[PDB]
Amino acid sequence: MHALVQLRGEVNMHTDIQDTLEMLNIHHVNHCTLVPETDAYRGMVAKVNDFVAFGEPSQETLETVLATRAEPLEGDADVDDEWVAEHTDYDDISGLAFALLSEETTLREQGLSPTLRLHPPRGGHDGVKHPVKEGGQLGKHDTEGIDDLLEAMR
Amino acid sequence: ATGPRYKVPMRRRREARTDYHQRLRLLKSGKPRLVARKSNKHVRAQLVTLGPNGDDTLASAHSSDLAEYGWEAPTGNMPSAYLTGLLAGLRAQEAGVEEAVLDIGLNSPTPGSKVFAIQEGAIDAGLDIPHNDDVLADWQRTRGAHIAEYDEQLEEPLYSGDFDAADLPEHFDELRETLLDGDIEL
Amino acid sequence: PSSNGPLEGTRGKLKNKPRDRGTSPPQRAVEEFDDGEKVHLKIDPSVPNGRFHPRFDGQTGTVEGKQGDAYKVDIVDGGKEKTIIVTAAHLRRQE
Amino acid sequence: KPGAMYRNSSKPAYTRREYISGIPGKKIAQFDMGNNGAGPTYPAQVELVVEKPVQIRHNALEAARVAANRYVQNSGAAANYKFRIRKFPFHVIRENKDGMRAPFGKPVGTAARVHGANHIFIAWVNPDPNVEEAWRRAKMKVTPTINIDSSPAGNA
Amino acid sequence: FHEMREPRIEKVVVHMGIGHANAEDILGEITGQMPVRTKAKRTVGEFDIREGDPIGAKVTLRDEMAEEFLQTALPLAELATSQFDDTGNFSFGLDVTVNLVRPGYRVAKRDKASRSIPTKHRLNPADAVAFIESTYDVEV
RNA sequence: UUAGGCGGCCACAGCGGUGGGGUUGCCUCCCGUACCCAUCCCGAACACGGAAGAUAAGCCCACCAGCGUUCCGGGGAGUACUGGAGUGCGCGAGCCUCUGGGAAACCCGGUUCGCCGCCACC
RNA sequence: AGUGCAAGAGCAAAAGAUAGCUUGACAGUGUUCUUCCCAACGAGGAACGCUGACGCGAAAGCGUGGUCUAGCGAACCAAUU
RNA sequence: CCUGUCAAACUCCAAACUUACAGACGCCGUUUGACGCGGGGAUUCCGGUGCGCGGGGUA
Ligand SMILES: [Cl-]
Ligand SMILES: [Cl-]
Ligand SMILES: [Mg+2]
Ligand SMILES: [Mg+2]
Ligand SMILES: [Mg+2]
Ligand SMILES: [Mg+2]
Ligand SMILES: [Mg+2]
Ligand SMILES: [Mg+2]
Ligand SMILES: [Mg+2]
Ligand SMILES: [Mg+2]
Ligand SMILES: [Mg+2]
Ligand code: NA
Ligand code: NA
Ligand code: NA
Ligand code: NA
Ligand code: NA
Ligand code: NA
Repeated sequence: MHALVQLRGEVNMHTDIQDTLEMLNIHHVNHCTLVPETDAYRGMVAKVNDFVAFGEPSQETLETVLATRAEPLEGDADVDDEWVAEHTDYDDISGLAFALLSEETTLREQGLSPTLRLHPPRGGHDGVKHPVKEGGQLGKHDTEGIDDLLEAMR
Repeated sequence: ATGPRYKVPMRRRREARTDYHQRLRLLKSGKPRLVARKSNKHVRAQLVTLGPNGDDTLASAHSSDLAEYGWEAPTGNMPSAYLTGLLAGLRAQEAGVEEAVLDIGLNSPTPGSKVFAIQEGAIDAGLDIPHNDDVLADWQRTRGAHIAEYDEQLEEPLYSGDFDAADLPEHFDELRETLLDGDIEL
Repeated sequence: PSSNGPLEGTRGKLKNKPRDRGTSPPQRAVEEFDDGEKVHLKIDPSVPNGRFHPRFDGQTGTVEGKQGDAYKVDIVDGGKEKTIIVTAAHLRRQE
Repeated sequence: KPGAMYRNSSKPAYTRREYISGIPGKKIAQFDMGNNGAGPTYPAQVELVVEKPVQIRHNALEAARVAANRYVQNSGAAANYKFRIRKFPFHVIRENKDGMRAPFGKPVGTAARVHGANHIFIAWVNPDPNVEEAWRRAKMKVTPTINIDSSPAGNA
Repeated sequence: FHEMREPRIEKVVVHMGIGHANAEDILGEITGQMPVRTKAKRTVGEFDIREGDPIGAKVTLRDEMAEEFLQTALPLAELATSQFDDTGNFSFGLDVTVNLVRPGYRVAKRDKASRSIPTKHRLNPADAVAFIESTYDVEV
């Protein structure tokens, strides 16, 4: 399970690429989704590779973000442990996070919006003109790599 | 053989055994084929159907297993052919086969030929086959009359020991007669 | 194109590789299909008749009745529904 | 006319003589020079390596070749060495000599397409590299920058 | 092994390659059976432009008709060697050709399952000279 | 399948070459032209009638890789080329990096001297 | 190689050659594709059927002209069945 | 035998890629009726630029 974060806008990006991000529930810059590592999902993120940031986040990080940026399928309601417990199969955020990571369920299955609309990265990100291996913020990241980004946009 | 571009004919064309252009016209009818084949000493008659991995033979008759019914004469002649035809025709019927077309392979459509004899026999057995009566032998030759008369010009037995000296087109009737009722494997 | 006949630019798709050259096996020209089957359309360079317009080589349609020995296969050209008159010789079972 | 007009490999390959007529004959005199009776049985083997893919008109091939071999007469008219220009001008070139109307030009020449890093010239010498000099003069008359490379020769 | 390996005469073709005939008659008597026309191919300067056109005849003799003929033909010939085929044949003379081969030749002449004869089972020039020479005459 | 008939795939089956096999049975060569039939001339062939002889052909069986073919290892080669991205480089031609794909020739070593189906059959 | 003619393509117990026989280059009416990719548009073209009448072949079958893709033409008026 | 080179109208080979159909996941539609069908009204048929691939042209 990888965390997907659109870092580049729609203007000028191929339509078949945009449609893919839209198929992955991301319709704005900085919006983030959690995607299982399957052949079918793998092909999709590869096509989206140049306009996004992805990787496998740590239990903790996912937890911080879930708590800070998760939302109900509809409404303002904060998704805190109580919410998770009184609305999901799990007892608390950590419970959910673990399940997500182990790809046992998904944000929809648990009545949650498939998108974690994050905040602009605090301190700024490494650039949308180069990939990670180059000092950029594009492409696959380290678990420690993705964690910093996700955390900075907490 | 020569190079990558060389064209090797189909195996059954190399072996000079199957005429594929005729085969295709044959398969067009969508009916079973009445395979009429010969050998220096024998005559075979098969009813073939089309199959996923090749042809399927649903009924056959060989001039050799003819004696099995009381044949005591040679097996590479006209009377032999007819009978083998009738025998396979009958086994065919038993197999639920009702119609077929005459495949005479690489043989020639010569009038009164054994292949047409085989065709006449299969027909009489009850099989429905598209044919042409006046391309067939005149019954007597089918019986083996041409050979009995040939032995009339005797001086020396036409048959080395075998059976009879003056041969028997009658032995032919006795057998056809036999085949037209009861008996095993029919 | 410089011309607009049906064989325009069909040099490749209507030619056999040197080794598949010459009359084709009769097994496949007699194959029987049932209404509803999915069949791949490909012209046999070696088989003259029963052909369909070269543009449809590659299509995978649905057998829906026949006309004579030839089959009537429904396809969809871009967004248009069409019916193609083709013989077994130029059809293959999908899967 | 200037090399500027034909030195790039931007056009389609045009070489089918069965569809092209009136192609000018090549100005390249020979491809094999020196002792062509003998086979490459020499200690040293230097080569002239083009450093960028380019088109070289038979014009420049001949001037480059002549300037090199004509110089290799620092060894003598029947000296002990063998020189080879391995490329041949296959690429037919036109010129549009009406303005841009019906502009497909008319064959005016031929050039050889050389890819960066191929060797256009190969000489064979005994420890007597006057050839290295025959090439400083050769790449002097061909568009690209070039690399004078020595192969069998650890006799430095 | 032998018996089925020993040579034999298969057809003797006697043909008169004229250039436009009355000659059939003599071929008829010299052999004993009707001659066959010899059409020609290609249009040529020897006022021989006609494609289908009688320009000679031939006669293929088999069995006795062939021996009974060679029993006078051969005597009228001297030659031998070099003038022999690589398959053990030879032509001398009005032409008279003699095709020689061993017992299982039909295998290559029939319709069904036909097959080319193996080089080993072929007849060599030498094995040919022997056979004929051993039948009323001398080689070279 | 101790030798057969009809096939499917249509060279992995082609080309060439070696050894073995028929005492009654099968295929052949083979023997033979009164008949059906036959050669623009020939029972060569085609067709018909038949066993005195043979295992030399064919055919069946076992095997050989020199040529051709099929597939595989290792090398060539993650090379050539390429879908996506770049305020990376270069006067430019063009190149480079990240991401997803990925060859051909050729060399060396294996593989391949057909596989399979139906019927009939000491 | 040949297959009438461009070019590309098809074809070997043939689609080529030879022989013989025959007029299916037949009347009628359609289905489909093409013309016009997608996507509407006429004449024309092709493939594939059926009804009828025929040719050849033992027969399956083949023949809706020539192996395939060029060789074509509206209304009005005339002449013709 | 050896040795030196090529192809838009060459091919013993052969991608990336484009593409028909089917299944899966995704996304979407069944009060926002998708897919599709019928009808009304148009505008439009001077385009341009970057990037990739081009063809012509010294440019
Ligand atoms: Cl037979
Ligand atoms: Cl069509
Ligand atoms: Mg909401
Ligand atoms: Mg700030
Ligand atoms: Mg920045
Ligand atoms: Mg092309
Ligand atoms: Mg033997
Ligand atoms: Mg036609
Ligand atoms: Mg008018
Ligand atoms: Mg008129
Ligand atoms: Mg394309
Ligand atoms: Na074929
Ligand atoms: Na002008
Ligand atoms: Na220079
Ligand atoms: Na004549
Ligand atoms: Na043998
Ligand atoms: Na029309």
